Amino acid sequence: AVPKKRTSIYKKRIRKNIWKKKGYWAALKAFSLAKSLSTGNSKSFF
Amino acid sequence: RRNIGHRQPITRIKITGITGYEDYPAST
Amino acid sequence: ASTLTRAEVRGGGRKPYPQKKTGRARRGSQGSPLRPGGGVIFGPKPRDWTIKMNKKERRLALSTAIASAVGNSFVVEEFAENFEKPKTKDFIAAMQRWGLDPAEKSLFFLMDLVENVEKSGRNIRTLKLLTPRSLNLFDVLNAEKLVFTEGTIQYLNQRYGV
Amino acid sequence: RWERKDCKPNSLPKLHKRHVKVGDTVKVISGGEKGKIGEISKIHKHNSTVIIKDLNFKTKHVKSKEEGEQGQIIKIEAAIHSSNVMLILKEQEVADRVGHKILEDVRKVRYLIKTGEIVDTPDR
Amino acid sequence: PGKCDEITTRGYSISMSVDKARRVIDQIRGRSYAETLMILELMPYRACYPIFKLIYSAAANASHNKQFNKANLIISKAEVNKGITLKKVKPRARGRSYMIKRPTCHITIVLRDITHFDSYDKFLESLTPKKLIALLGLMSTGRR
Amino acid sequence: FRLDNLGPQPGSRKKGKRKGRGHAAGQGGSCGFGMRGQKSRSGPGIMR
Amino acid sequence: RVKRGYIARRRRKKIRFFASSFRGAHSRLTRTIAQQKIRALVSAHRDRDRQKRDFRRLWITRINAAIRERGVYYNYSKFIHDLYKRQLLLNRKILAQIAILNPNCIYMIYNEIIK
RNA sequence: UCAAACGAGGAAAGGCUUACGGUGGAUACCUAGGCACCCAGAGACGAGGAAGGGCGUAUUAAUCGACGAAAUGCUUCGGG
RNA sequence: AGGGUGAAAAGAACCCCCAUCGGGGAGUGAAAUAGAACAUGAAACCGUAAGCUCUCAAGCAGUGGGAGGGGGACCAGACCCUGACCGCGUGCCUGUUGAAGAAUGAGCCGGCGACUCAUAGGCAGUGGCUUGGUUAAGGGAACCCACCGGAGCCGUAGCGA
RNA sequence: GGCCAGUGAGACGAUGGGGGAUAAGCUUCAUCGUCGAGAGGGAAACAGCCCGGAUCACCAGCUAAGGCCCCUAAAUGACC
RNA sequence: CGGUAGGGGAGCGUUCCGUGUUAGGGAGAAACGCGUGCGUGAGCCGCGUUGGACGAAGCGGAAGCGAGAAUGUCGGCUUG
Repeated sequence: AVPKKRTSIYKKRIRKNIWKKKGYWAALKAFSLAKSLSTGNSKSFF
Repeated sequence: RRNIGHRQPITRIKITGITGYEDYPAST
Repeated sequence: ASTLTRAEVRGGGRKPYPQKKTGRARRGSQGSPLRPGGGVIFGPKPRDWTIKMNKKERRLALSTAIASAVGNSFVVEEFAENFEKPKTKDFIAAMQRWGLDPAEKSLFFLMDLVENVEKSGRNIRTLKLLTPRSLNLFDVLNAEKLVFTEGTIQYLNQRYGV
Repeated sequence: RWERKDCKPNSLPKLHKRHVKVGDTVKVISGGEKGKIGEISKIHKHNSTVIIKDLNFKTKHVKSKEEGEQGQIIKIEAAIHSSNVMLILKEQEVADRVGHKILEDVRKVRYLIKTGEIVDTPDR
Repeated sequence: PGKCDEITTRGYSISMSVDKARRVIDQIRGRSYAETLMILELMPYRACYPIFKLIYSAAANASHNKQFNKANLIISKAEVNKGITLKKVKPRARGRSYMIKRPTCHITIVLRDITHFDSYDKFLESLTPKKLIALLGLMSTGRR
Repeated sequence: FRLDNLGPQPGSRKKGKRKGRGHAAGQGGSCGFGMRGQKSRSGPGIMR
Repeated sequence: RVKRGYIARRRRKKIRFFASSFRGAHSRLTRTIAQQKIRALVSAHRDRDRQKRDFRRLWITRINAAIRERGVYYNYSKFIHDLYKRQLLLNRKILAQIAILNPNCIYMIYNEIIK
């Protein structure tokens, strides 16, 4: 359970950039919702 | 542990021309 | 120069944490010298020593310094002073006329220490008066330009003869 | 600012002895605003600094009111040090040092050491 | 310096973590003020709102300090750095105590108008270099 | 002789060797006392 | 008589500058910068002596592959048979260099080794 | 056009180098504060209430110093 | 445990974002990249931009050779950066007969951190006197010191309880 | 002789033996070689086996031990 | 002319002191960072759109004098 050693700058920038790329994937969805929130007949967002 | 260094005493030579070579030709 | 060793500081003379069952070194004092909170090793005690040097080696050191002082035009020579109204202008004027700059760090000494040259000489920085009561080697081995009087050249030959 | 507060022997601040009184005509000797005459206005004995009129220009910005109105820009003098000034008589225009003449009465007055007049002002 | 093109806006050490501010700041890089205006209206992050406040107070800055428009204005770099981290000695069981660090960011966002010349043709002219300093202000692949 | 140009003769004052300042100096590491024993430990050591 | 210094940082900054392009904590981290200076210099030793050895090996196999292009069974050993019997003192395996920079001239070398 | 051979060219996090930044307070220059000697001097004080404190005193916050219902000070004699 | 903006707070009038904190202009200043977390600011650490390059690859991460590519260049053959691939290479210290060791130690970076001082004996090297050598305490223009101060010490004769 | 250190846990290999079970990379001795304190080459790797003793440089040549099909330098060499 | 424990010889660096109110230095000292330079090396010398007031060399002396190790220690910052 206890880690034997530490990680490099290598593997850490890989994992942190996979985390922040996983943050990248959930804003073109927000760009699509922000673009559909604009002028148009949409039956949502009262 | 031993840090020593070595600067080899070299000499640069420029070449003028080659002569005195006109014996026993061996062309193929 | 002084420093406080391990036995002097007001740090703890206690065991801070026990000997085992803790992953940390065996540190038995908070005034330990390994810890920068106090306590040093092998620092300067205030030492008032006695470096003795031989008499006839030191007399020969003075005689060698004054002996190498003359010959290379570093010695001109005066003989008398009579300074009524001691006012440091005839002192620096006679200093100029003897061939000595006031800034070039000369040194010169006189018999009996008459008061009107101690009074007119102690303000210029580059020279200080001496006397056979107070003739050292370090002040005279500046050796730029240095003069004698006849009682100091015949007292000086009177002592350091042959 | 504890490095610059006043030193206090027995709770009272150590005040310096100086050579400039109020109502005197000082000249700036060297630093900055060199070579211009002036009266002095307010005195600061602990810094050995003196504010003098209409020469030292410190354009300062003041939030004026509490309603946020008119916010005035006030051009206020600062403290030049007391060793950077001399005294001036208006008869001989020359910056001179000081001296304490003891005249025929008991009082002891200031004196320009090169000219022959007295800095000291009477009761008015 | 790019000859008077960009607008640099710094930020206080705001009371949040640097890494989540770096995913929300690595989203909005390269996109202009309208797209970041509509995305940061609707991004589901708590780190979204001071970033949107600094973009809004950065392009309003770019329209009041300079005199630009909020449509021809792309985000240039938008770098987020570390700040001061507080230390919180929080106790935990079996007589232990853990340092819980309260992290702060340091946001510096640079904005970029297009103040262009848009020259007619490409063809090089190796004459009058004191005009070649001014005609070329921001291009690519600089030879010699 | 000036204060400048004075210098002792060679051999008159050797340098005191410092111990534990590097193995190239000569007495680094264990400072010239082997590995262990009473000769390496600090204290009065052995009665002569 | 306190003696705080800076000489460990120049001592250490020189070794820091030598350890460039070491891929990670061998190029940044001081307590490995030292042993990569050390191991890099002994790598320079053994790879220098074995670059003498290794280029010897490379010229041997290169002129062997040049001589074996005749087809008839003439090995590299027979080229030295009739390279020292016909008295050619020490061409120093630089005929493995002009064997590719001057292949007609090495054909003149070998075709005069035959005669 | 088809069949066969090769896998270039731009391709991602990242790796190295370089440049510019942020946390950080080593190095350099100080000091506002200490340490140790030498030469003198003093080791005094206190029931005439001590060393040390508590509370309080200024026109008006807190803290320190000074002071004690005569309180951010008083009388006399000198210096200024 | 926490010192150092400037020379002088001259500590930012006014405009914009705005609930503040903060930020940008403008103004002060020689310096505002000296802005109150404020003097030089290094390493570990976190980043961003530019050049080369990694997704059939086994490696104490190097080193020797160097494909391809990039940069300025002037002794344009040189220099620096990247690294297709090949050979070779069992972290450092401690301490053992023997440690890459799966023996110990260290997360990392920067500082602090260890044969030192007093007085004696012995030996070596450099001196000063050999009309044997040398003073201690103490006196001294505050200290050091010139010059005294021959008390003592060492060598001059050994053998024996 | 003067001054002045360490070391006093050894290991394997050949020979001469004792203990053992002529078992142990076992234990104790006697002469020697290596390692310890010895790099390089051969031994696939591998302290003690063979050659061999590293001041340093060369993109020099000849060899010892050992090898000459390929990985990996040199003979798919010749004759019994 | 390999070398551990160890012994000897010769040197570099640091801060302070004598020369020293040294040469030099707001026409940029120390620092910090840099090298197509020189050394056997510890290191020197030179260059810096950073920094802002000190301080070399030579000839000498004295050390709280040199860091990668102590489950060292004190701050800073990582890993998970």
